[PDB]
Amino acid sequence: QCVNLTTRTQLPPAYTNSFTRGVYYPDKVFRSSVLHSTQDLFLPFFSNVTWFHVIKRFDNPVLPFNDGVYFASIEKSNIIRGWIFGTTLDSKTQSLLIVNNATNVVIKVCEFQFCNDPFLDMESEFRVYSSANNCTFEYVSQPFLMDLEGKQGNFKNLREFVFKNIDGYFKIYSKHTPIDLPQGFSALEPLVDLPIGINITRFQTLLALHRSSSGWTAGAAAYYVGYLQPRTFLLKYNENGTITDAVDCAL
Amino acid sequence: DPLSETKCTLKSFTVEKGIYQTSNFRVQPTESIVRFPNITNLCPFDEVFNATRFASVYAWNRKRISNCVADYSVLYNLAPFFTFKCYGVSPTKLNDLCFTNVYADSFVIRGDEVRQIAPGQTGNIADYNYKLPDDFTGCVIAWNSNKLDSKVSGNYNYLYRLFRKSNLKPFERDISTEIYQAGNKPCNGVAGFNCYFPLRSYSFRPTYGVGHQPYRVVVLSFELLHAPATVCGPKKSTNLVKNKCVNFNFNGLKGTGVLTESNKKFLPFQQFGRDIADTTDAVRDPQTLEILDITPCSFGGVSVITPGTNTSNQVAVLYQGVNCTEVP
Amino acid sequence: SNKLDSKVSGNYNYLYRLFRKSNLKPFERDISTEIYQAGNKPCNGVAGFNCYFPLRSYSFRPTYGVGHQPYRVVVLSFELLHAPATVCGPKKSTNLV
Amino acid sequence: SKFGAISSVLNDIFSRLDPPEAEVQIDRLITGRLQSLQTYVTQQLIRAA
Repeated sequence: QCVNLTTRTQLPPAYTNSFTRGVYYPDKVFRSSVLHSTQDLFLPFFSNVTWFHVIKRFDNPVLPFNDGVYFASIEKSNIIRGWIFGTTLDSKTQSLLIVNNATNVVIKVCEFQFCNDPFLDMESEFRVYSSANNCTFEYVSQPFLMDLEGKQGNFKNLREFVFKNIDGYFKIYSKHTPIDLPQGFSALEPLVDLPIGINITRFQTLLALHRSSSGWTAGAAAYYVGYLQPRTFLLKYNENGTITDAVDCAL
Repeated sequence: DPLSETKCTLKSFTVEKGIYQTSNFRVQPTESIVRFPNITNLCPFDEVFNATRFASVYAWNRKRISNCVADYSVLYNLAPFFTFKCYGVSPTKLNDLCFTNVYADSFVIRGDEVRQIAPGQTGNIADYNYKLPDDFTGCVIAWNSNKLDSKVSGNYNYLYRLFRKSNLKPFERDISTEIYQAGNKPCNGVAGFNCYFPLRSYSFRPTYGVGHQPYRVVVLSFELLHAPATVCGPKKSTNLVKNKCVNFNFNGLKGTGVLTESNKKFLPFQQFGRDIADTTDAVRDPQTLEILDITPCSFGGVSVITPGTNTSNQVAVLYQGVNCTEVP
Repeated sequence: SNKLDSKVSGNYNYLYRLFRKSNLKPFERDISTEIYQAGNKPCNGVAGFNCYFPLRSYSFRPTYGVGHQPYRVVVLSFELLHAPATVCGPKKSTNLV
Repeated sequence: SKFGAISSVLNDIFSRLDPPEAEVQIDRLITGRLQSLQTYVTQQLIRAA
């Protein structure tokens, strides 16, 4: 709990290049076969995204949320179980917590005492957090079924999410497609919008533990985290009302 | 006469031989479509109003109302209520409004205490037990409890505080049993010299005078923040007309035009969408999932072909961009 | 008028209407004594179930604050260039040139 | 485009803002839309020449 495991060590800031990806539907309006111009928070094309991995090391450092988050994970068994957002990441204030039980995503904003590197066994909090109290907010997603067991073949789970807080409005853009690099271009879709209204300056991630303190072994997954900037893109809408292309006004 | 239309547009009583554009033919709207989304996911507002139990003046229990549909229409169109009075809004106007946060408490008061619950009220009750704040935007509703909250010879199961060491603020629940101390003689938790006993049991009985009788008071506290409104009240809608020129009144949309079957796909989180012109070309039904194509009502230009008024008054009307079938 | 039109126990001679079936148009007086009827229960000319008495009385008292202090309101409505003007301040006149 | 007005939709202006504020905003849109058409006629007369 309070002792760092073998997977925690100083590591170099590796990064990759995201070229096309990072475009999403800026609004809920419908448009087809038109050229639309909009300025919002987007991931610049041909940018530098910080690269992370999990397997003799585990990457879950405290990451500033200031400019937003573009999270893209390449996985089979859905290793990453959720996210942790908040300012101090302690019981002094309220923090957002996202836990995926592989049935219904549980989203709760509350006062949590967070450890340095939260883990999930079944879920066990702690290790994630020791105590919780004094909160009125709770939320749940729709019922579903997902398999957390190991899978074979290629990497069939690519989950690319955009996490942003706009005037207290926390929105989640979601996309899932089969596929150490992603390629291709597709526009993300809106999923969750919660008027939480908290200040999130930093964030972490959750891991799924498997075993036949250090007895639990980390899974095998890779991902990276980008940031958003207020840039103007031209979105290409097709006859079906989807984005097949995007052009960066200044690149 | 279309001949006179040529005179008014030209601002002359002599029209020379030629063709002149006068006005533009258009189809005016007939009916009006009013659509409102369903009231489904109604909210437990009966946990106070119809609740079997209740609380004292200072023990008042609050029920959180958020992310749900609160239907007061049955009550306001009926109103089996003792007295309903409040400031800034009429209670009958609370069922058409959407609010971010809503709170509904439950407590019973004596008949003489009806005036004690008002925004910014002061007295032996308002100040020492419960009262509405000066900025209170909600409304309070009394109800006659003589058939429920009462009891034979009185109700002694709940007590009220006569005195308090300090003035209590609005919207504050103090269950403290602390004894009031008027002088410098320590009370030692009990009444005595320079000490008063603030707690008193309710006399509520159906047979006593109007002065003291159980009256259930539910204070509805409404708060509208910058966040979207998670609690809306009920509203009635009308039917939907198609293939006819009519006015559009929707939840987030208003306009005029005709509705037709739309072949365009839409997202589950979108209601309506815009065309190249930033003008809505389609809308989704609020109650059911469907999309209809919005088209403007038929129209066309009107030109008059007439010879010189000094020659003949014969008139010929040209409808441009309109086939003879759509002229009527 | 808190010095004049108020009263220790209050002056209810002046009254006001809290209820009406719709919005009262401007420059229109409502003398209607009809009891406001919310539901289908006939009021029989008195307040009761689904029946409410619109007219009420002012709170005027000398002891309380502004809300209890009566004010005498006189609203002037001028007709300007709607007809020959026969009224205006003590303005002099001169001979034509 | 709004032509300086709070919004480019008239129904929103009239249905929300008060009459004295609505008339002002509606005038800004009408004023500009007349200028846009004014520039159009000017260009057509040039091309017509």
